Amino acid sequence: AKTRSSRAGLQFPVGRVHRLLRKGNYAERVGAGAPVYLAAVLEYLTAEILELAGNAARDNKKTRIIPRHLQLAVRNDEELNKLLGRVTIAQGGVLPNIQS
Amino acid sequence: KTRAKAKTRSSRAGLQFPVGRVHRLLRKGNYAERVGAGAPVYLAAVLEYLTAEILELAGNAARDNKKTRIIPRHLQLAVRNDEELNKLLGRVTIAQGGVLPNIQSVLLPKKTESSK
Amino acid sequence: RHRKVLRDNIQGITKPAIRRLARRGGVKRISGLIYEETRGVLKVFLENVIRDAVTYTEHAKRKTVTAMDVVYALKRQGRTLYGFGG
Amino acid sequence: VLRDNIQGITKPAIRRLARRGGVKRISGLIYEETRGVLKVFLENVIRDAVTYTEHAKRKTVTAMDVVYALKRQGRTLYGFGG
Amino acid sequence: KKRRKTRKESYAIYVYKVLKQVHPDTGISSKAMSIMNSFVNDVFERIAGEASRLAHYNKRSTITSREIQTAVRLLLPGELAKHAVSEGTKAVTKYTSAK
Amino acid sequence: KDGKKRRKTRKESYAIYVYKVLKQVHPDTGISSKAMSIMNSFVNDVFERIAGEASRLAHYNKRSTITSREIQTAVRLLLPGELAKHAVSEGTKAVTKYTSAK
Amino acid sequence: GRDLIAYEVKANQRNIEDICICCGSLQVHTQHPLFEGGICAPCKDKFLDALFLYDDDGYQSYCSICCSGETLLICGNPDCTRCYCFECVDSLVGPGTSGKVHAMSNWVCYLCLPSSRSGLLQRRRKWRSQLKAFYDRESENPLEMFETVPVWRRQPVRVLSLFEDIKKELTSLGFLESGSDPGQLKHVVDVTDTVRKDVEEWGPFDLVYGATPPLGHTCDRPPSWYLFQFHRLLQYARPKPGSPGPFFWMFVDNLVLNKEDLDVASRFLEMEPVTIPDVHGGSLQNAVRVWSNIPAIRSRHWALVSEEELSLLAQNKQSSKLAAKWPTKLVKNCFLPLREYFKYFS
Ligand SMILES: [Zn+2]
Ligand SMILES: [Zn+2]
Ligand SMILES: [Zn+2]
Repeated sequence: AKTRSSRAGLQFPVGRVHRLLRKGNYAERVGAGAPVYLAAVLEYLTAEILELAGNAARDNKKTRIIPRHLQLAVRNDEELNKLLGRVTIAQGGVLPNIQS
Repeated sequence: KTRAKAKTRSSRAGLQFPVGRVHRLLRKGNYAERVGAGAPVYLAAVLEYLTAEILELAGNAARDNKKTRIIPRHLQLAVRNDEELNKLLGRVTIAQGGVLPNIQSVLLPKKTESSK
Repeated sequence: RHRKVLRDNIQGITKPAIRRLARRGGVKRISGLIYEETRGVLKVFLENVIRDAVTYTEHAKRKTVTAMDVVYALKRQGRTLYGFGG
Repeated sequence: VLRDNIQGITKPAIRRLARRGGVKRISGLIYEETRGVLKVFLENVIRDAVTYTEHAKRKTVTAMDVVYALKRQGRTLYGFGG
Repeated sequence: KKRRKTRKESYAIYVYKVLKQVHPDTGISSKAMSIMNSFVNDVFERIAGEASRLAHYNKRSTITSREIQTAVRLLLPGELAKHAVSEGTKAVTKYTSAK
Repeated sequence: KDGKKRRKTRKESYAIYVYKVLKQVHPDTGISSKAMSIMNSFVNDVFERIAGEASRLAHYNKRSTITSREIQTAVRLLLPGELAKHAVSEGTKAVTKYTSAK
Repeated sequence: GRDLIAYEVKANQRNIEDICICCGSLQVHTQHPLFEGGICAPCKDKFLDALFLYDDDGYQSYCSICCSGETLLICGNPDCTRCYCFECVDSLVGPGTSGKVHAMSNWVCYLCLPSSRSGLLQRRRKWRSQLKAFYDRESENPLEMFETVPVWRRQPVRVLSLFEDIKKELTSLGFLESGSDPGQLKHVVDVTDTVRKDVEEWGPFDLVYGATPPLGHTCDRPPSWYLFQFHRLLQYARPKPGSPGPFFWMFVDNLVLNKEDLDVASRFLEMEPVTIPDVHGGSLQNAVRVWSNIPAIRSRHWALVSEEELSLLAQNKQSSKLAAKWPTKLVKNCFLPLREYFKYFS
C-alpha cells in the first residue's frame, strides 16, 4: 500500500484534494494528474509562508509562529501581499510603517 | 400516446423568460447535483423583473432624449441615475455609454452679484 | 416580550477606542469631529456585514449566528477573514 | 518605430479623456504619468488575455478572452459576448 | 448549408417582448440588445453561483426556490430585492396551482 | 479503556500536513493553534480559488474534465510574479515524478 | 418608585398635584397639561420637547405622559393619535392591564371612552386653552395654537388643494371619505381667476393645502407663484375674525425655491421652514421643506441635516430628475398631529 502523496514526492494528501475536487461540483470529471499538481502548488505556497514566518519568528527571538509572524511574513513580501491584498489575518495587527 | 395541450412552463407561471432554458442552464453549469422544479420559475421571475425595471427606466431616458429606440447611452443613464441599480452594477462597465453629465460645484465660475 | 431593546450602544465606542484605532492607523493628530463620523462609518459597516450574516442564519433554519456565517458574510464582501474556518 | 507606440497615446487624447472625467485644468506632468498607468492597465489584462488563448490552444485573442480577463479583475464589460 | 449550422442561444426574443409589454412603441438597437443579453447572463451566473454556494454551505445537493430566494435577498440591494422576492413568490405560487 | 463517550463529527483539516512542511523547512520552530487555524483557512481559500478558476477554465472551452493543464493555467492566472514561475515548475516536477514512479 | 404614587393618593390622602406622575418623584414644579397632577422640572422640559419632536415609526417618538422611549402601544379607535407607556398604565390604573391594552389594536384609549375616570385619571374641560397657557409660561415660543376639536363636536373636513392633489394621501390618511363624493376636497389646477366670491360659493374651508411642483419641472411657471397664490387664497379662506373656528395651512417645497424665495416664503408664513430627510439607502435620498401652523410641525426638522449636503442633493435632483412624482409620502406623515382635529375614515 503506497499512497499517492509519497508516489509524487509530495506532503499534502492527493486523495483528500481528489475527493474535494469531486465533491465541490467543479466539473463532471476530474483528471488523475490534477490533484497531484494542485497538492504540489499548495505545498509550495505553504512552504514559502512557513519559511518567511520562521524567519520573522527568528528575528523576534521566538521558536513559535504566532499570527503576528504570519502577518509580518505576508505583508513584507510584495508578491504574497498582491496574493492576499483583500485578506485580513486575525490576531495580526499592521506593519510598523511611519510616514516621513 | 400523450393527448394533451402542449402548454409551456413559462405560460403556466405567467412569465416571459424561458423556464426550460434557465432549467437546462442550471443543469449544465455544474451548480449542484439536483435542481428543483420551482427554482427556474423563481429565477425567470427575478430576471424578468430586473429586465423590466431597466427597460422601463431606459424607455423613460429614450422618451426624454426624443428617441423611440434605446441606445446604450439610454441604458447608461437608466442604470447610473438609479441608486439601487448603480449599487448592483458598480463594478460594471457598459460599452458605448460614456458617463453622467455631473459637474462639481467648485469648478464653475461664480455667476452671482455682490449685495453690497 | 422578555427582551429589553438595547439602545445608545454606538456611544459604547468610546473616544479613546477611536484614538487607539487612529494610533494603529498611523494618525498623528485627530480633529474633534472625527469621532461621530467614525461611529457612523463603523455602524454602516456592521449594518452591511450583519445584514448578510443574519440572512445566512435565516436560510440555515437556525436562530444562532455562527462564526462561519460571519466568515461567509465577509468573504462575500471581498474581505476574506482567516483564523475562524474558511 | 517599435518603441514609441506608448506616445501614440497623444496629449489631446488624454486632454479629451480628462475633459470627459470633468477635469478643468491639467499640469504638464500628467501626460508622462497617465501613459505609465494605462500601460500597466493593459499588461494586467493582456497577461490574462493571452493566457486564456494559451489554454484554448489558439493564436487569436478573441473578444471573449478580453471579457473573461476583465471579469476576472472585477471590471465586467458588456456588449461584446453573445 | 449543413456544415455551417451552429445556433448560439441569446435572450433577444424575450427582452424584446418584455420591452413591448413595458413600452409598446419604443424600440432598441442591437448593441443595447447585446448589453441586455450580457446583463441577463451576468445576473443569472451571479444568482446561480451564490445559490450553489448557499447549497454547499448547508451540505445540500439540491437547489430549490428557497436558495434562489435567499440569493436574491443577498445580491440585490434595498427595495429591489424585496420586489424581486415578491414577484418570484407570486410567479411560483401561480405556477404550482395552474392547469 | 474508555471509548466513544461523545459522538462528534470529525471536522477535517490540514494541520498535521502544515506541521510536516514546517518541520521540513524549520526543524525546531513550533506554531500556535490560532496560526494553525489561519494556515488551514489559507489552504482552504487558495484551494477554492484555484479550483473555481479551473472550473471556469473548463467551462469556457466546453470541456467537462479538469486535468493538470486547467490547474496550471489557474496557477498562472492567480499567483503573481515569481510565485507562478516557481509553482508551475514544482507542479510539473511532481506530475513527472507521479507518472514515472512505477 | 412607580407603585408608590398609587399609594400616596389612596392612603396618605395627598393631592395628585403634589407628586410627579412621570418618574414617580415627590418634587412638583407645575401642573400637568393633559390631566390633573404635578410634574418635576426636568420631565416638564423634556415633555414639552417630546410633543414638538415628530417620529416616522409611531404617533409619538417618546411616551406622552411620562416621556419614556420604549413600551409604546397604539390607540384602538383610528380617529385618535394618543400613545401612553406600559408603566403609566400599570402604575395608575393597575398591574397587568398594559399587556391587555397592547394585546389588541381595537382597545378604546382614555380620551375616546365616554367616561374619562378610569380610577386614577382626571380629564380637563376646555384643556387646549390651559395647554396654550402651559406653552406660554415656559416653552419660550408661542407656537400657533388653535383650539382642539372635540370628538362629539366634530366637523367634516373641508379641504382646498392648490396646484397639487392630496385626495389619495388624505384618503390613505383617513381625512376624506371614499365611495361617497359630497365634494369635501376641491382640486383647483388654475387659480389665477379665483375670487373671494368663488371661495364663499365653494363653502367654508378649514384646511387649505398647497405644494410646489415635483422635481421634473412639469409646468413652466415660477415656483414662487404657488406660494403667493397659496397665501392669497389662504387669507381668503381664513374665518371671519372673532369666531371659534379652526383654520390650518401647509405649504410644502421640494427644494425648488432658492434661498431668496425661501426667506420670502419664511417671512410671509412668519416662521422658519422645516427640512425633512428621507430614509437613507446608503447616503441620502431626498428632502423637503414645510411651512404650517399644525402642532408639532416646526420641531420636525433634524439638526443633523446640513445645508451644503441639501444644496448638493437639490442640484443632483434638479439636473438629473430621474423620479418625477410629487413626494406625497414624504409630506403624508406631517398631517398626523391633525388627526385629533377632524374625523377619520378607516
Ligand atoms: Zn418626573
Ligand atoms: Zn383614542
Ligand atoms: Zn408613560
